[PDB]
Amino acid sequence: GSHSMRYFFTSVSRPGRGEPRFIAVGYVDDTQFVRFDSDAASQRMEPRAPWIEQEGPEYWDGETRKVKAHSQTHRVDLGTLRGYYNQSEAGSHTVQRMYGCDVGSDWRFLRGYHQYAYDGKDYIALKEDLRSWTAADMAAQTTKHKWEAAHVAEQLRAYLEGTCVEWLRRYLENGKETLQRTDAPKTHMTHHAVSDHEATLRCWALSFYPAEITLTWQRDGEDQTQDTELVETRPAGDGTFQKWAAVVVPSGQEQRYTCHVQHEGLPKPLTLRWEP
Amino acid sequence: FLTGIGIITV
Amino acid sequence: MIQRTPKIQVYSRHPAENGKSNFLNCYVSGFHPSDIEVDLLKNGERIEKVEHSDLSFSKDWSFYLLYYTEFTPTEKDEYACRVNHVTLSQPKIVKWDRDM
Repeated sequence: GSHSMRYFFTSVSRPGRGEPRFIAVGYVDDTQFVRFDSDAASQRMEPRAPWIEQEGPEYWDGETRKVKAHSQTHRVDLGTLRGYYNQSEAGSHTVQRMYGCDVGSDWRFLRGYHQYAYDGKDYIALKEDLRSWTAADMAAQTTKHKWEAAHVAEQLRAYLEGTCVEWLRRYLENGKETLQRTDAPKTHMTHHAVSDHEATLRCWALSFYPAEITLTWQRDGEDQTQDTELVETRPAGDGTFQKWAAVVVPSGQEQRYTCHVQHEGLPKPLTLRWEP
Repeated sequence: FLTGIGIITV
Repeated sequence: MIQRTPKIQVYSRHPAENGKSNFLNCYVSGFHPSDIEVDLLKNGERIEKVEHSDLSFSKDWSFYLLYYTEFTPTEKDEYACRVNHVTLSQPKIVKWDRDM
């Protein structure tokens, strides 16, 4: 029964004098609900889930203001980072930021996080204890010093410990129908003779939620982790997820292979065999 | 709910 | 300056029964940087009305998006997702297989 809320911010500079693009999106679990895009027409925190629309005029100002303040600080960061790494004003550069909170089966604080990247790699990160900083290079250290002096850790802490958890709850309660649902995988198995010798067996998990899951083939006892083609779990586009795992086998030996499906949403881990 | 504090320049 | 080529999945929202309305999806992920170009194709030509999710990213900082449009699978019709990114020399086409 664990839940989280995470925000994700990306800022990308443009060659020359052009304004940076800003994108923010927010998630409760595997469900996104807000977004902001500098490129888009509104100029506001726009809702992305139905149940967040219950929020009133003021709510939308607050998050609009707060997202613009987030953007103004990303805009400036890029300038500073372009300096700390003495990089020409020519190339594109990316700042990403992520923060959020987790509560457990009982809606009390579990953990919080705040992480910052520059150019696709760690730059500065709030530690688990939420009190101090890991700095990934002497430029991050300049920041680390600046952030200590302004008590940034205690500030985000308070946020992560306070309002972050309290809002997570309100969302859990007001998007009840979406957010606290468990969807077990709808499963099936496909078989295709791929030569005289061998066949493909493909085990599918469809329309599951949350996204976490394990599909693993076994032959007889010990398992096939190596000879398996597995895709990474993927959004269906309707708020659920798909995954599959395949294995190639000798024709007439398919009864020897078994697919294991684990998911919070199944009381017992399903096992599947090609049973045509 | 975006934090209103804790975000300042690097 | 990390770069990563997109991983690309092209599949349908609901299991494909042909002649029935469905959603053709293109999931591009594990990429860096953000600038990316994705065309959903029908017989090697661009499908008109394509929509996409909001740029987000994973714990490894690599990005992901999902493109989708409505389509109706047939026997004859070839769908595909075509992707471009600084990491690629020429676009990558990934044809759609109803059982992938």
